[PDB]
Amino acid sequence: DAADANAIEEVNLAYENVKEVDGLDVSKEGTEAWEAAMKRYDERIDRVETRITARLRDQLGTAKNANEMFRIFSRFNALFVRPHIRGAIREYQT
Amino acid sequence: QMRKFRRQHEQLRAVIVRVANAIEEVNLAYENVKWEAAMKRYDERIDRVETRITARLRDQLGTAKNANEMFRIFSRFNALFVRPHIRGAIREYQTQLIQRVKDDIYMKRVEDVLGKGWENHVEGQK
Amino acid sequence: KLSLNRQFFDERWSKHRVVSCLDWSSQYPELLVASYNNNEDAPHEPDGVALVWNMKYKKTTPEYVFHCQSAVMSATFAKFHPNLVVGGTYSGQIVLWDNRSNKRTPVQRTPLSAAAHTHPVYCVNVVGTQNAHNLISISTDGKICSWSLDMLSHPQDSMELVHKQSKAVAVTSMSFPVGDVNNFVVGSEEGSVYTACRHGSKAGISEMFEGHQGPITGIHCHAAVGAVDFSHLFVTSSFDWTVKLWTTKNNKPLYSFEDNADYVYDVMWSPTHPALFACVDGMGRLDLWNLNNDTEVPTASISVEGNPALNRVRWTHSGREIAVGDSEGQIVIYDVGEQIAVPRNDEWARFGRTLAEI
Repeated sequence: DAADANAIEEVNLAYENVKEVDGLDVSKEGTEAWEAAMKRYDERIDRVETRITARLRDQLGTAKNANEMFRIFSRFNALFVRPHIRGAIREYQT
Repeated sequence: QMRKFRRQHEQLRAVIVRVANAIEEVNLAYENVKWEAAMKRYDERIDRVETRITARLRDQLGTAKNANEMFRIFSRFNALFVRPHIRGAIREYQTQLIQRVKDDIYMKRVEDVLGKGWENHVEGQK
Repeated sequence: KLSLNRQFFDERWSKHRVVSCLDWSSQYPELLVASYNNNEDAPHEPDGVALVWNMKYKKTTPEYVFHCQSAVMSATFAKFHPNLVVGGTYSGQIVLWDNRSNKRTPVQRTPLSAAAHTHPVYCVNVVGTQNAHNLISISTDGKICSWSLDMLSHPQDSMELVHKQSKAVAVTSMSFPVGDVNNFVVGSEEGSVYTACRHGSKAGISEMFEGHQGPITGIHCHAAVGAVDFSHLFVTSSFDWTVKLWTTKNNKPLYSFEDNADYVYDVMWSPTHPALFACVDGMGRLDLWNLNNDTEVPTASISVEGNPALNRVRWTHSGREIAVGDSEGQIVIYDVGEQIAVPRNDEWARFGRTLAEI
């Protein structure tokens, strides 16, 4: 899936962008640069989570039987530990 | 481990010529081994040669009817007594032929189906 | 689609007797030998029965009937002797039936000495070429004995199967790779699957395969032969409610198929289709799994009438028809649909790709 590589490279780009700012800078300039970089990374990751909920919907988009859907649940089980991801999937859980 | 490998393989290489793709592939195995992976692949290639040799030993009984011709084919095949994989294909007719010569009783006729150095074998000791 | 073709069942013989094993002849494919156990109710009847049924005619009765003193647990046409039918016994004693001879009693019978088998013999099979071939038999005590079909009084070779130095392997099933006459795989009551060598410096057990948590019921190596060499694979079916696909390379299961709700008693690779196999359950369900079409659900499923426990399954040599043997002793044959049985030409590469996905 193109979405998988897109999510991976998006996360890497976000981490690099935060990594550019001099973290050990402590003055006002460092504080504001840090706040801006963290805000940018937060919005980017929130977008990564939406790109992932797209696959969460493609779960039902593909799986027809209970076993395939459960195996998709088990393969991506760690990804469901995230807070935004867990609430997206509620109808399949019941 | 190296000494055991050389003890087996020098014997095999020296004596198999006694009994062309067969010699090319054993030489190929010796080329590869010159550690666990190389050893396992060497055993795989050699045991594949042994199974092909076992098919030839099956063709032995396939061809002949009387004892004398099977004895001639046994005499042609000396390289394989040392190898304890051919010993199964060799043991199967060994009873058939040792009991035949026992009923007939000839020293040459007994040696040829038990190989050189028959003094070690349990059935030959009697 | 699976369609009922023929029920085979005799009032006198197969009633109150489970089918212990089935087998199809190689040269006369219409024939089908089926062994049976002792009838509990009637002591006067022989314990062991073996009926050779024929699909060509419409006669309900068996083409040949044989019986012997002890319950038959394996039965097999001598693969290079069409006039013969070998079978094991609970008493641990190979019995050979000659169809040309008019005796339903065995013409030859192996000893019950220490050298020969003494425990039940659930696996018997002829292996080799027409120029030379041996009857390999494996008891539930791990003893495997080479036997010549001509003479059965003396064992050609006798050896025991063991792992971890001294621990007996209670062989419950045994299969061979196609074209291989030295390597074989034996399932054990312990739940482990053992790759063993008949002749060699390490003659005996060669490798242990773990993963089945119940006794192994049925092992079968791959039968279909094509462009790509899939000889290493084999399917086990065990009491832990699973079929498991293995390769001789890998020490762990290649995959686990568990869409069941009971034990699985016998599994067999299809003999023409590479990715198709069939497993028979205790709920009376015969399930054809085509791993190329879909992998998490059976490709086809059919239930016998009355829901009897299905002890055995055997494809025909053509692969179009599959016989399943139930506890009642009725041998019901099914016709496998065209879209399932005959493979697409790319089925071999397709199954290679599915293996790559695993």
